[PDB]
Amino acid sequence: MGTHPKYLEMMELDIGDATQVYVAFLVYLDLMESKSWHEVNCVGLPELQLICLVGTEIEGEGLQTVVPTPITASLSHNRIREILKASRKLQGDPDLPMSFTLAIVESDSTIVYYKLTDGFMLPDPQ
Amino acid sequence: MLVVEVANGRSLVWGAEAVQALRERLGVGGRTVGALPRGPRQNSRLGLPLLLMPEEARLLAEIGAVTLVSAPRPDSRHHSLALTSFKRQQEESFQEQSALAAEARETRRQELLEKITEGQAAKKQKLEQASGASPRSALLVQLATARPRPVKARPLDWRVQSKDWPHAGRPAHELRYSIYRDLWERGFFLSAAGKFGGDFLVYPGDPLRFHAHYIAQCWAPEDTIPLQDLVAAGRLGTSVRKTLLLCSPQPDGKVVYTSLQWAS
Amino acid sequence: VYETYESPLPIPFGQDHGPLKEFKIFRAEMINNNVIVRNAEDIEQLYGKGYFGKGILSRSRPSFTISDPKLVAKWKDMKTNMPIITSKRYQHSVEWAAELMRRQGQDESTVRRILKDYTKEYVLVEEQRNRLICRRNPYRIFEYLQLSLEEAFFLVYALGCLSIYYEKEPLTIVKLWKAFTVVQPTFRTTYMAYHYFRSKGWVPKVGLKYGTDLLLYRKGPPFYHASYSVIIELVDDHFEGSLRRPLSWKSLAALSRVSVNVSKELMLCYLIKPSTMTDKEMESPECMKRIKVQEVILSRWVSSRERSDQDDL
Amino acid sequence: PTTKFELERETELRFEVEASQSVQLELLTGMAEIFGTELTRNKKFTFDAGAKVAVFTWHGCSVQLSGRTEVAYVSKDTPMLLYLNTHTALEQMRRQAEKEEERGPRVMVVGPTDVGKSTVCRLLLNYAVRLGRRPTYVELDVGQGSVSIPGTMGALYIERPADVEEGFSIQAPLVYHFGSTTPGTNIKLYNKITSRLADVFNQRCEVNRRASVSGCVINTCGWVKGSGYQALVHAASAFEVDVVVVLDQERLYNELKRDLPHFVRTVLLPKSGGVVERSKDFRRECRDERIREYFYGFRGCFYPHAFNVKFSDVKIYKVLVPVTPGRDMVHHLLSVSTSVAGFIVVTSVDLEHQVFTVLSPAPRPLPKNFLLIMDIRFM
Amino acid sequence: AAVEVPAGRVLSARELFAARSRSQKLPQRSHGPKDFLPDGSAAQAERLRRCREELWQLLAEQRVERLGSLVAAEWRPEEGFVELKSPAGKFWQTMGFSEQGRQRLHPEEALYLLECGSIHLFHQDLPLSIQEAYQLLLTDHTVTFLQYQVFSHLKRLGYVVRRFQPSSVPGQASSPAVVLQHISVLQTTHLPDGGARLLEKSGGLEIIFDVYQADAVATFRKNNPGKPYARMCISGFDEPVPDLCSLKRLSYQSGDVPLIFALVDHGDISFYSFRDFTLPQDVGH
RNA sequence: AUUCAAAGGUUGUGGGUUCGAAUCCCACCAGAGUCGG
RNA sequence: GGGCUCUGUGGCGCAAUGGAUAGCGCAUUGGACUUCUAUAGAGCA
Ligand SMILES: [Mg+2]
Ligand SMILES: [Mg+2]
Ligand SMILES: [Mg+2]
Ligand SMILES: [Mg+2]
Ligand SMILES: [Mg+2]
Ligand SMILES: [Mg+2]
Repeated sequence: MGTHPKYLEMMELDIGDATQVYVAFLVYLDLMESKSWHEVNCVGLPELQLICLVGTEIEGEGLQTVVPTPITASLSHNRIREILKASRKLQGDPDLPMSFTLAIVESDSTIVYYKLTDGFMLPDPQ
Repeated sequence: MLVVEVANGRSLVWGAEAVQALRERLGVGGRTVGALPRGPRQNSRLGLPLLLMPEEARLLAEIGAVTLVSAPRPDSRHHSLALTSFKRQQEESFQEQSALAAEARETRRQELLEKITEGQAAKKQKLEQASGASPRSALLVQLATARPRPVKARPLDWRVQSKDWPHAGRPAHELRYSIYRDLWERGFFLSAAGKFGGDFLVYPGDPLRFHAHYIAQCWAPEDTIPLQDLVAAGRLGTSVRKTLLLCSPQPDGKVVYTSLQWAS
Repeated sequence: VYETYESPLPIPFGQDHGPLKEFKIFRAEMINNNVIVRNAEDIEQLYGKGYFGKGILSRSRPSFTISDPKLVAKWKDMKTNMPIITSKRYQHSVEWAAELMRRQGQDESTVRRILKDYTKEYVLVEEQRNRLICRRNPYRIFEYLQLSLEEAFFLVYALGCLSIYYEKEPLTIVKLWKAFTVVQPTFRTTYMAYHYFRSKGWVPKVGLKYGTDLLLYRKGPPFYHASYSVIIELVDDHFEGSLRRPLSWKSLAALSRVSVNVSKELMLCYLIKPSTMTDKEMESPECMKRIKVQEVILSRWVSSRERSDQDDL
Repeated sequence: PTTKFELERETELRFEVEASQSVQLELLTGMAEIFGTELTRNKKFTFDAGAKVAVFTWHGCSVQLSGRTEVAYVSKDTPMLLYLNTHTALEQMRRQAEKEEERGPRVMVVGPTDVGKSTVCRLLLNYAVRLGRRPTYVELDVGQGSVSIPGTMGALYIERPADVEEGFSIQAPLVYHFGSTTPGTNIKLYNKITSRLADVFNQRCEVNRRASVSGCVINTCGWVKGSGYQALVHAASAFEVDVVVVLDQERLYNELKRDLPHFVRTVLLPKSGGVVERSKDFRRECRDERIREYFYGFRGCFYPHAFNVKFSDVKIYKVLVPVTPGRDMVHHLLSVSTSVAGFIVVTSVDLEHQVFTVLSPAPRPLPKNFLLIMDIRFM
Repeated sequence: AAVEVPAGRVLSARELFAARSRSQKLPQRSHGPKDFLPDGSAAQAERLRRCREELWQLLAEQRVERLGSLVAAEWRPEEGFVELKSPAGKFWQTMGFSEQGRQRLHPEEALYLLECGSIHLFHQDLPLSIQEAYQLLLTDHTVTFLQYQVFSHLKRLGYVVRRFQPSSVPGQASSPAVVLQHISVLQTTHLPDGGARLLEKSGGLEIIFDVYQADAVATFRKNNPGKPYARMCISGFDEPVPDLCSLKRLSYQSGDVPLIFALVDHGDISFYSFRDFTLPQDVGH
């Protein structure tokens, strides 16, 4: 599958990692086939060296941002804020509060999805 | 104005009006750690004293609502008048309980006197029919919760490290005080979260009637957060219906917040 | 690559023992720090036996049908085989097939005609009425079993049934040790715990969803559910040593709470290594033969429930 | 009682012996065949209880019978020529084996209980050695094994046709261990046994082109349900399968040409009328009788040794763990492993002496301390 | 300067009698299910009002006892104990020690008995309140505040808490040969295996109490108590978790009695228990 | 992520004072400590 | 073995009283969880 168009297009983006690109490919495969998203693309942020997927869960709703991270890495709240600002710069619309989705991927391609927002979110009143 | 007693670096409140003022005016709730005078064989409800965190006591000293003193020590020159006063008070409070005791006893007798007379007459008439057929430990004393004599204490300085305030300068205290003060200014109620794997619990109102909404974790803006820790904390927050907050004070004075929630 | 009576040889490919029944060495390829097997025999043998690895698309096993589950009841009235796909998914495969078409130099007006002849090893698309017609294969999507690092090493080192290829040249458990240690800087402790556990008959799987290091199944995911949730640590035989992740009393309280909610036990594992050991003696796998293991179980003593440990019906 | 039978051409004389009886027959006039062996002029030969004699005649004959017979009569219901047809067809294979530097055909007589496995095996072996051939005989039916005691696997080098009553003379007869009456108790044994003896005669036929050309004859179990057919295909594709002949249950034909390679010629046949019912008691006492004709010999010509064997002399492995000596070892068997040298039977136990007394076909010492004990008992 | 702290509420006779005729049932903490969203007009407000006016009544309650149910005690700070001036009561079956002909109590037992209301503490011919007792008895020389918190928490459930005197004591090789778990080249240790040479680091955590269950209260022999139910280390919640060397040291000190860790988090008690474990090789199917 | 309700009795045994005893008095069992032998 | 002191209340730890209605907690059994994880299981502002 290594010749998949998206794998080589991810290679194209001059990021500088083998971990990040394969993990991004894994999350793309998890989204576009299992979870049935529509029109998922891959943008590179060289300010942070981050290969980040920008997609649409179902056609008609706004864009979402997904940063595929492995478990070996670790973040600081300053880098979290950096990625919040990057995401807002990326999808563009300054109305809704900044937010992205962190996809922690294991070694055997096991993915966990968490959502980071900027501010106070209530537990489950939606 | 209120006064909190700081001994060895821990802050206690011993009055019942100071706790009411604290909670009903300043949004500070504390934690009752004592025993109950009526429930002393149970761990469900506890009474005075009320224990304050160091951050709550520092915030209350700064906004000017309390006065942190150092716990006084007996003067030893005010002892003889103390002794004679205690002796007089004990004697008079003892010999004045006898009067209302006697009155209350006559009252508890005249209320059911008819029953006494009926039973006595039944007793002695059955005795007749058979004849034809044959102080201390009662004196009450009070065990005070808070010292009953006015003393003089010396005000404590919380912006200088000392013996009974070892907190000034420590980094964890500065961090947690930054976040506590920011959250408290926003109108929230706050408590400690050890059993929930966090630093604070954040309520939209008095915790007597509301469930908490957030578990807050104080972080330095450059410390690295281990991912596994984030996953465990998000799972625990999902299990108890609480968002996971991430708080960090920025050099420019303002604190930044970030919510974490499980998605799919 | 030995610790077994069958083929205790590091990387001889010239198999010769004599008195044996039938051993068939498995195959795997290392693509950018991930071991994958691309053969159906290999996949089915590794997963029906011991439950090794995870399917790269599905959740539990490599059983991702590229068919659609909702429309299985659509036309089960007919007699056909597995492939039945809605139109737009094959249209998207045609999108990233015209990707390949333009990337190989063929212009658009000939690409359209060539694939129109290919829209006349192959598939069956579906479509008032909705019918179906046979199509040609848009894109290869064959399954791959993705093996963890510790898993693949336990397979090559401790059993010998697996051979890893890195640019078509097989590896050895000297440089395999080196490579796995240099890509995942904490491969040694995790493989030592994995080896210790799977040698007692248990089945170790990754515990990412709970925040721990491993989960132990009695006989496998489909038969039983996990009982223990393990965290791994390394120390010296004078108990000197750094930590993988430092444990507060908030990490342990949270881990214990979320393990009680899911009916599991929080085991802390320690690996004690001698002080006379050197960072080049521990650069060989056989250092394993001189390191000790110690488990502890962390629990939550409830004050009010243990004041009479005689009362039970 | 003297009875005269006239067996004209293409006819089967069906007769078998009553219990504890004696039967005496002699080819007075003409020629006759016994399961493939042409009986000699006027030879008075004897028949014992339970023995089956379905003698077909090539040229017809005049036969004398003095004695009692359970069943004894003439029958024109005879498929035996179809027998020959198979042979005659495979007779091609015979010389065609050494035509193009190929090796001979090997043939299966497959089918359930009551089919005549050993009958076709009889005739095929005898006719093989009749046309100058020298066939390999592999018998696997551990229920009524005759290559050895039942509960073992065996192989025969057929030097000349079998005699009238007793049969092919055992000279270096291949024996290997199974231990139990039925392969339903352990299949792995039958598996590696099949492979073992198959490659064994691989080596023998490549170093003795004799049987390579002359092909081989096999006897397999009469199992048709469970792993019987799976082991049947295992054996066939291991035994260089050339031709397989099904015995009068065409269910075997269907699944047999459904699970063999295309190269395999599957030929079905209805069994002869001479296949008689033999229930539990039959093979019961015929198994104990095979033990008897191992250890005491036909007509009592074997005189075995009855005395002690040391526990400090021998170690046994039980099919994998050696069994601690316990009094469960009485009247079991013991196999001397080299292949196998021979077999012995236990009679009594000595605890504080630590020796158990055995009966032996050869004297002391036993050529190996390698022994494998039985699962079935005989005393 | 010097601020003058006001102090104390003195119950009058008429209120001492009223506090004698007190009930026993605790008020309910929340009156039904707590809420989730503070947006409201008058139900939430009145519910909070009632839930508060009940709290300010509970905390404004003083202890009132009889002068005969009260043992008279004295606080010797130089020798460092409490001396009873009268024969003790039912607490003397599990608490105290008799030396030189007199009955004596450790400072934490004395403070807990003052809180329950069984004794009457004096110091220099003057009785001590609970604030003064908290300040005098809870130094670093006698007993700390967290240790007293754990002590009283346990003692209010029924346990026997004594001081710990150190002088107290399958896979795809489709080979039909399975024994082959010989792969085990990783030896298992235990917790007390090598704790007698680790005690050289006699610093850090320490055992503080022995704990006997509540079934042992009716037939407790202070002179010959037996083997305890647990031993207790008392730490704080913000403190470092104990290492493996400290765990081995404490598990060798304790013996074969289990060892529990009590953590106090700004007034909230929690108990954990490390225990050495031996995974059962048995998994045979 | 907690919150509410119900059920549960030889007041060691016997006697006495009393209109009325878990309550006050005596005796007798069972237990703990101390003095000591 | 003798003297002196103290104790005995619901399965367990305990209240109560001039002497005038034997109830609190833990454990147990049931409900609601605006609860969660999934017929369960777990519930520590
Ligand atoms: Mg609760
Ligand atoms: Mg009485
Ligand atoms: Mg009582
Ligand atoms: Mg009772
Ligand atoms: Mg009781
Ligand atoms: Mg009453």
